[PDB]
Amino acid sequence: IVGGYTCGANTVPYQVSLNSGYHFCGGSLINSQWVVSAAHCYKSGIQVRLGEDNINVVEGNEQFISASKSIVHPSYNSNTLNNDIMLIKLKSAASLNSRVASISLPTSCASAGTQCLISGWGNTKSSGTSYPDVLKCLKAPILSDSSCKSAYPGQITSNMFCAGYLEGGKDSCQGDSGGPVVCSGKLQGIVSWGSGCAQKNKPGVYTKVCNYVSWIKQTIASN
Ligand SMILES: [Ca+2]
Repeated sequence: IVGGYTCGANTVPYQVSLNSGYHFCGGSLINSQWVVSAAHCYKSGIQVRLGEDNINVVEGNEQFISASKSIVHPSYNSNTLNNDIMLIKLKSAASLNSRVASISLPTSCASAGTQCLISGWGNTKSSGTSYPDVLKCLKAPILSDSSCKSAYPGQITSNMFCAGYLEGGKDSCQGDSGGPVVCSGKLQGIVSWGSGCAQKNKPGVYTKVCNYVSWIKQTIASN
């Protein structure tokens, strides 16, 4: 997260870190056994880490649970990043509490102008590299489809939306991939892509979760 703030320990209780020897992506806990992340975060050997703040220190509220299976969206295209969504099932159910909690799926799509919370452990610089160890947060509005398409001609599908600031300076970044965009207590987006980070006229692009609720519910119900 570039141009954000330190969230505060366990203030984003649905935020997970995906770990394969090291943090490589974020995710969102949507019930006791399932995490939603980006399809481009797919790999084998995933451990889901819940209750994290400093991802380099065991602080006492963590739960570490290995994934039993990952399910990439059947229509995911890794070239265009269309349908950039994946489900991860935990080998055992997480113990839900005030610091480890699921986030609700949307009942309706969120509109341009809606304020959302984006979070993650990704790079905090737009040029160069600095990875925080504590969770970072950014409040950002959803942008209009027209401004999104104008920023990224030929690249924005009906399964994507832009959020952030056209002036630059505030954005998600590398390492935030797969993490949540939450608006009015609903998971509306997944950190997907962008051209660099926090660059003028290149806002963050996010997977439009409301298009996938039926797929998510049906997949969970049979897996
Ligand atoms: Ca920790």
